[PDB]
Amino acid sequence: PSIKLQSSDGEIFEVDVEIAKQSVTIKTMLEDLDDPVPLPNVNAAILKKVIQWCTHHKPVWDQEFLKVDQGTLFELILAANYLDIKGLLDVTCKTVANMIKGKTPEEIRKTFNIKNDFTEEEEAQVRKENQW
Amino acid sequence: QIGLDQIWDDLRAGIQQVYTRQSMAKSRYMELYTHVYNYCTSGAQFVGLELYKRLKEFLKNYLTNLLKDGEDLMDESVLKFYTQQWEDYRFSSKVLNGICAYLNRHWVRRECDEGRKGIYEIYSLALVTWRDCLFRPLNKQVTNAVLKLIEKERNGETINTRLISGVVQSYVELGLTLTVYKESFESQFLADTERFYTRESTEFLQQNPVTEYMKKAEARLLEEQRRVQVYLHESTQDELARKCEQVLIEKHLEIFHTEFQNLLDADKNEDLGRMYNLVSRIQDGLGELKKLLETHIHNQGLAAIEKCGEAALNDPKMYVQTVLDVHKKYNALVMSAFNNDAGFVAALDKACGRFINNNAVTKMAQSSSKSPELLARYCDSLLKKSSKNPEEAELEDTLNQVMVVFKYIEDKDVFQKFYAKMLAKRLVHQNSASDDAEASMISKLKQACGFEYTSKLQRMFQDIGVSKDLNEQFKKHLFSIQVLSSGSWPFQQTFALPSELERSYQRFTAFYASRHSGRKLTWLYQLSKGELVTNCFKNRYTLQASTFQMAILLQYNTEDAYTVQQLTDSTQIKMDILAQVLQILLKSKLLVLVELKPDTLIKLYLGYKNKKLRVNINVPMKTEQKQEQETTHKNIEEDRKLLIQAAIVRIMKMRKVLKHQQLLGEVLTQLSSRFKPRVPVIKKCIDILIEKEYLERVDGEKDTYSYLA
Amino acid sequence: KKWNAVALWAW
Amino acid sequence: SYHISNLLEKMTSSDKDFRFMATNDLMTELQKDDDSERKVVKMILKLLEDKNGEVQNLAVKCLGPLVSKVKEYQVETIVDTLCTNMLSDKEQLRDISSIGLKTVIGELAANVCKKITGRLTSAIAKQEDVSVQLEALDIMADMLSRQGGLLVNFHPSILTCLLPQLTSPRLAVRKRTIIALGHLVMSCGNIVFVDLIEHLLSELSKNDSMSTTRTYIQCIAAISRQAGHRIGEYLEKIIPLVVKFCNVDDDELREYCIQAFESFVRRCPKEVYPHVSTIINICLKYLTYDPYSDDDDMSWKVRRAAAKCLDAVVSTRHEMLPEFYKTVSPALISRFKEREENVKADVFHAYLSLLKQTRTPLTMLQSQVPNIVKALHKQMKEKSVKTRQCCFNMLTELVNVLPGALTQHIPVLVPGIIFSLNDKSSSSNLKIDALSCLYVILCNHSPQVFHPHVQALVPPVVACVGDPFYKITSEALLVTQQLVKVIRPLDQPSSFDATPYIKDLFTCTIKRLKAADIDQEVKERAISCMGQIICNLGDNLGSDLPNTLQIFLERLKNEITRLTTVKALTLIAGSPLKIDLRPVLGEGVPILASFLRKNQRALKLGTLSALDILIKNYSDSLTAAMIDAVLDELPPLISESDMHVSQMAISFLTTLAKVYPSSLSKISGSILNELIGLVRSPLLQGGALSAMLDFFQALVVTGTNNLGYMDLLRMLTGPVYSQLTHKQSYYSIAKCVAALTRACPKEGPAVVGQFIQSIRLLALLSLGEVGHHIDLSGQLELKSVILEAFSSPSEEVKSAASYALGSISVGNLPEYLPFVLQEITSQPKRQYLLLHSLKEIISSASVV
Amino acid sequence: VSWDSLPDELLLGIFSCLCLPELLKVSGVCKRWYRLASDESLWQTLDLTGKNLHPDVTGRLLSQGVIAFRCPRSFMDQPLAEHFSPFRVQHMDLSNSVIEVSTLHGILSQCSKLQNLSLEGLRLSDPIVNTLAKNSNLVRLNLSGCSGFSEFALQTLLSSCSRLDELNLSWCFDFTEKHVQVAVAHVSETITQLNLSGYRKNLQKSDLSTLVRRCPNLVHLDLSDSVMLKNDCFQEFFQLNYLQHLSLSRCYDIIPETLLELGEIPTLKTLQVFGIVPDGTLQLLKEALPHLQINCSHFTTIARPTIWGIKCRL
Repeated sequence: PSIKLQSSDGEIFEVDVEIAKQSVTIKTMLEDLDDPVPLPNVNAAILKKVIQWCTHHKPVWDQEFLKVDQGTLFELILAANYLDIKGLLDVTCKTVANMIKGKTPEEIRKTFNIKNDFTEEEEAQVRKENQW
Repeated sequence: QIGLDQIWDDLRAGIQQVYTRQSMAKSRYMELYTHVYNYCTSGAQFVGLELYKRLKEFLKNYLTNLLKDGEDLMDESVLKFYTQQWEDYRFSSKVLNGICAYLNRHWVRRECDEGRKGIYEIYSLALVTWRDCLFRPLNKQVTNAVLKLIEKERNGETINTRLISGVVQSYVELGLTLTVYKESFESQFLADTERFYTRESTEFLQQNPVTEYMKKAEARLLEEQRRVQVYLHESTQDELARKCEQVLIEKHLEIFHTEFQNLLDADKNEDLGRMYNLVSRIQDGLGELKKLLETHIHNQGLAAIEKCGEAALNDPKMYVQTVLDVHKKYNALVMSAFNNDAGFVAALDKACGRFINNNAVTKMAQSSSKSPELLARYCDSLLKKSSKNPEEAELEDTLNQVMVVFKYIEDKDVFQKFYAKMLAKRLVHQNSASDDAEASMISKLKQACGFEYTSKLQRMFQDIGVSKDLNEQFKKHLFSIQVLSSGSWPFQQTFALPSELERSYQRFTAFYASRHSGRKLTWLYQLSKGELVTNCFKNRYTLQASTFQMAILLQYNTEDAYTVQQLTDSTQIKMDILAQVLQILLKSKLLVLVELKPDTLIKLYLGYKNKKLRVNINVPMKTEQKQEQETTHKNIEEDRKLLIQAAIVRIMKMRKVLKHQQLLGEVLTQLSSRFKPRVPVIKKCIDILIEKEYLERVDGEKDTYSYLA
Repeated sequence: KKWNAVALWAW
Repeated sequence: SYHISNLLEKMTSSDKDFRFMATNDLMTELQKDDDSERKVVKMILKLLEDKNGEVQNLAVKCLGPLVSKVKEYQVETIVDTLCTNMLSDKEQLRDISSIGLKTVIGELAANVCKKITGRLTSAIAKQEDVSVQLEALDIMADMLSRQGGLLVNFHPSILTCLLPQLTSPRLAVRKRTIIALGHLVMSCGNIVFVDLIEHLLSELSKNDSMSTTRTYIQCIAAISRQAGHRIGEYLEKIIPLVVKFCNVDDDELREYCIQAFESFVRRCPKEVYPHVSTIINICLKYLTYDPYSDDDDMSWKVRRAAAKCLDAVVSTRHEMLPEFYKTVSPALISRFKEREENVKADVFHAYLSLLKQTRTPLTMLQSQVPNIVKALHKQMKEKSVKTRQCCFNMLTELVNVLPGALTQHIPVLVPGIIFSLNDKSSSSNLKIDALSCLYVILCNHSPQVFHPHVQALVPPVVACVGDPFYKITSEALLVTQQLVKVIRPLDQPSSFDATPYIKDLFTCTIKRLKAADIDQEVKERAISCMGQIICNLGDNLGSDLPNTLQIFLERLKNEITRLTTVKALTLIAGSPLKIDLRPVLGEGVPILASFLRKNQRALKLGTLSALDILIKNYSDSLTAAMIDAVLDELPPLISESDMHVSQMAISFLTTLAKVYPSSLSKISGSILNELIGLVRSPLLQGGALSAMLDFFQALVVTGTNNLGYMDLLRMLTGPVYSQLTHKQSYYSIAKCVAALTRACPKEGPAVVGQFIQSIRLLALLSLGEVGHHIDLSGQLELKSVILEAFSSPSEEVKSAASYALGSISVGNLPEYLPFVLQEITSQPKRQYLLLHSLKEIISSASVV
Repeated sequence: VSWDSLPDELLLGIFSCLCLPELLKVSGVCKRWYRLASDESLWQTLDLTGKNLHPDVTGRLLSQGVIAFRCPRSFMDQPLAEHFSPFRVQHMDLSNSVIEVSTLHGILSQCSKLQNLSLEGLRLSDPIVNTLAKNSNLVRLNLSGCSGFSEFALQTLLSSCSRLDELNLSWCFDFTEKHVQVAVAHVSETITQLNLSGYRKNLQKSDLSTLVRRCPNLVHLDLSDSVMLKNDCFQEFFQLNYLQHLSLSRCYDIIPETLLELGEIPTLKTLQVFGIVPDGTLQLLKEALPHLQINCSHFTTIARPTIWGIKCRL
């Protein structure tokens, strides 16, 4: 009952038979099918963080784990997409939604790396329909 | 990030590896998955539209190319080709569906909600592509080949059952449910089954006897159930069973009826049970069997009774035993073959009643009351001594069987009266085979009759017991006596008491006067018997005779010849009784003188020779029974009239005004436990009641009676 | 010798 | 809500008619209303006491369905008031209450029985009124019979109530007390049974008034007959009393003691052991007692009881059987003339039990046969069917146990069978028994004895075949077949002329054969009988043989009839008298070949045997169109799943090779592949290998194309040189090659080439098999080969070398035994191989 | 880093847990998220009770494909000048809300597959009923307090609507004898709950008998404020076999002692007869009929928005 997971950087980790089953990708791949399986997209130790989270969930601990920078959060979201883990994707989405909840519409343009792409008439019209 | 063209060349090669099943690399799976993921991530405006068309084209080409290989194959060839190709396609399709799970998670889900019905999941896409490409051209060949294989298996050969199971599974899964399975396989299956079983049944019945066809049919049905259990879908059970039952039994019921009659003529229990099991599965098909059974039992009973003829009229044992045997055989047949079915027991009961209450014996006697009388006489014959002590176990069974027969007799009053008379005669003369038999019969009569009759019988028993106790007590105070009550005994009461018993008579009269006051003893002499000691014979003779015979043999001591004109005055006996007893004496070979006149001379045969000293000259009188039968029948008729009149008054005293039909029905159901009255008797009783000012007819509304005080 | 008679009692 | 009130109010109208009508009407409604049934229950119970008789009848009847269609406490109340009424001072009330309570119990649960039992105890104990005692005892017996295990604490009370009632002047009370005690004993406990047995013993030990002794001994019989076990503990004390009481001149006491003896024998195998002789002596002594008819005889019950006890003794005790034949048997034989017809059957049954136990005693039984025959001869003339049936059963069993029994009594026993066969008043069962006895008599005696009686045996049996009842015809045909065997045997010389009877037998059997609608049993029996008729006496038959054979063909096509016809064809084909089956053979063997693929083992074996004899005896009329058709379906049968069918197929191939060689070219395809696979199977042993060797030997002699010795060697030694995980395959291959060599006059170069050489293991095995019965002296290299193979690391190779050396020594003893002895005595290193070779030589040696 | 390259799928996941002012504010950061600001996934259910608005914004919001929108007690007193394609709403309730008759008629003219509706207190016209006759899949409907309808329009709607399960056509202050008769005659035979209270001088025994003999699957009934009830009405009600709920409030035409006849119904569970039964007699009535409950449901439950089991999120 030994399964191996290989990241892009090439380092080999250890995953139990009941640890990787949280991700449905590995679940179905083992369901219908001694070697390292290379995952092209996941990089560095984000795989180790995913393993840590899936072992923890084998609230407050969510914020405790996710008290990280934007890049780590984005990498975790993409990892959740790759492995198709429902809980991790949901918790990352909720964390981002709280990160935008109670924020000024002017601030997001500066803080979430999006240059404003709109016309003055377009902005006036958008403000007009949003009167509700 | 990544365009479609950059990965499609590698993706085609990767998907080709999934098909043509081989060892699948543990890493090539993720290598193929990553290309799909990178392509799919580059109002919703999703991205995965273009890959679906290419996948559809690839599957189209693969299916057409593989179909080109096996377009012209034969039975085993098409079965194998289809089975392995189907397994490989299913496995590879599931793997491919796993590879492209991102599309299934997002793009097809989005297109399903919008309303586009042409988009499926990739596994369902593979199945629908198979159905559209390969299933259509080969379905007829595969179905016909499977049908031929099944037909071969039905004629006793051995086939590869795993081949059909794969085809059935493929048909069931291709209903994207049982739409395809019903319209592509079941129709042909059930169409060919009917023809095969029709020809098989006709050929089998043309040569083999009809009895073995039942075993053949039951084996066929069990085999069909097993086949559906082993290599067919479970949903076909009821349809196949119904079709087989139809084609095997419903057409041949017409000859099944004649077969049933023939197997009734000659006993065959297991075959009848098999027929009952077969025809039971047809709804409302058992009625003809019941009617034929009832008619057969009726005719058998009449034929068996008519065989005996004149002998059965005066031989109770034969008459009862014929009926008992006819009932017993068919009752065992009903218990065993037909598993205690209510309809069959009802038919047996109706037939038994019909041939018990009307047969050849009854026509000989011109009345329907001979059967209860013969049953009562048979009970009396059983319960007497009869030169051998019966075994307790055997007697109880006969009594139970008699009670069973008694249930089907409509005229129970005749049986009750005759049994009461015979029990009285048995108890007075003290000749009972066993007391346990009397007790058991009394208990059965308690269970299955009224309460007044039981009360009278119990009073008879109590009187005999107290008389025995009184005799035992009075023996010490000093021949036996039987003191009985007045109204509880059926005996209906001129005798010169001999001086030999005058002292005993006076002593017993004084004893009864001293013990009890105000009670007068009426002495019955024609039911009293004893013994004699004689002197002027060859030697010491001991004889058994009636008290009238006691007096008429003790009247002459030294004289021999007497003239019956003086003998009548001497003995104080009427004409007919004296003549009958004198004829009995002459018939005893113990006197010398058949027409009797008052001047006729009758002497004594001196030196009479007898083979045995123990002689019983008190033979039963032949004419007495024939004279008594008419009297008791007339008494029964009078009692019937009185009961009918009382019932009519009772029913009219609760309902003030009533019609004719309701009155007759109520009277019949009220008297149903004693006898079945005749309508003319009821009409005559009503007419008499109207005359005697008890009930009147209302003016108008004819055929209506009203109660009048 | 021996005798067995039967009689009824009534008022 | 108003009619009920009206009826209840009207039920006390001071008029009998109103009360009767109200009760009848209310029963009419309560045949398909709450908190008011306390009125209807009370009124029914009150009307139980009504002055009018008819109202009382309705009241007692109404309790039947009322208990079913009422609430719960109402049933308890009615049961309680009936039980209380049963002890009242009114006779009519007690009678009506007892009847009603019986009716309530009959149509009915745990509480009601316990409620009843307490009062019913005092009801039974009351001796003032004798009538109610009978119903009380019957009710208590019914309560004990069903759900008697629920009562576990009323047992002392019921026993103390029941015990005194074995004395009442009415015998019915005694009988029902006995029945109740018997039911109680089935589940009573230790103390209850102990007390009951002690009371019974203490009353029988010092008992006067012998009228009570009868019921006491009946009770001690019933306790044994119902309880069974748990009575032998006191049996050492009970037996002296019962044996002591048997001498009294009481007819009734004599029966019950013997019945107790029988119960003790059947239910106490160990405790009755010392007194079996005493029981036997008493039974033998009393078996003979027999010193408008109002006699009331009872002297036959004692005889019946004695016979039943003798039967019980015989059927149970076996270690001392010769005593029975010494003493018991002559008395039973002498008592075959007993007048009463219900004890004759009993003594006959005793003798049948003796015969069934007889299975040295055999000579003792032999010594008494003439008396048996003399006694039975007069009994066969009786007018009673039962006596004759039992006599026939006795004869059948006597012949079965002792084969050569009735060798001399044929001309005094056959007339009885003839008389029974044609009797106006004879029943069907008697005729069936007579025919079965005739069959068993004919089977187990030499045919010589029955020769003079054929003129008197044939007509009755021939007439009996025509009886409309089918069960009679079955046995008639079964007898006719053996009669045909008797009238003209084949395995023994004979001189009896048999011409006048063939026409009658043929005519009576052909009508039953050409029926197609009679019962299946009759059809099968007719087929077998006609097969035997043609097999034995078919030469004298005229022009009807072709038609009979055509019918035989027509009977090969049904599915429930063909197996019997296959066996009949096998029997008729292989007979000393060679008759013409050729017209059948034209269209027969295709069908027999077709039967091969029908997954039925019996049909396969039968058709293979039929084909074997048909080929062997009718070779001159075979065509190539049928033999290849037969050969087609052989390959599916040759498989390792079922060895027997494969062996039969090999036997058929061997017969074909020995008979008709030109068709052997058709096997060189898949058949040889199947055979090669079968040889390689790890299961071959027994005679199947011998059959395969015989087939190879017969095939190589024929010398057809592609089947020469070199060719057969090529097929046999193919997979060996190709690159077989079981050693037995190499043994079988070597044996086949050796057998083929043995058949061939010359195989010297092949033997030498094999001697030149896992392969070397096969070479050694081939050398050993070739030397198994043939001397290989002219080689001068076997010793060198054995020496070379001696130095082997493996143990299997060493065993193969030892076996080869032993087989070579067996082949040439003078030229090898000194060599083996010298090798054994020269090199101490090689000792196990010499021992194995010596053991093989000893085991495989010939006569000299 | 850069968020502009992030896939469009994850934006729905981010936006799922997001309140109404929150997305209404974030939609202005860029057109890229403006495209997904209005996606059918987010607007699964909408609830804007008490929030006053204009018909144009309501139409713009409803056009996106709202499944269940409930806007009661809202202010909609302004003309509508926008045109939109037919909508796909499946659960609408606007009971007691203040809206314009012309605006309501225009808004309902685009709804065709509305599985449920509620118009308690709304004022409509003949065109409104004609447009509502198009919705042939209306399982539930309400007509309490509707004003402006006509007898011909009511009969046409009753003929068009046959699959309706429960309805409440009570408290109609503009009903006429012809309209009531047409509603009774053209009623569907599968109606489970029927409320026709308020017709004191317009309800006839013949209409009740026709309704009883037409629809035999009535589960709950309401006949409050009816002064035309007698033993014939009781017999007609007893002719039904599923009388699980009946109402005869203010039935002065039925004697209090006659209420015992309602206990013969085997399927009876509750009955509101408030107004006729005198005080104190409740105990005697309960003693006579202890297998049911009287005056246990103060409020009706026919076509009650509180939508209809759908839980709102936005």
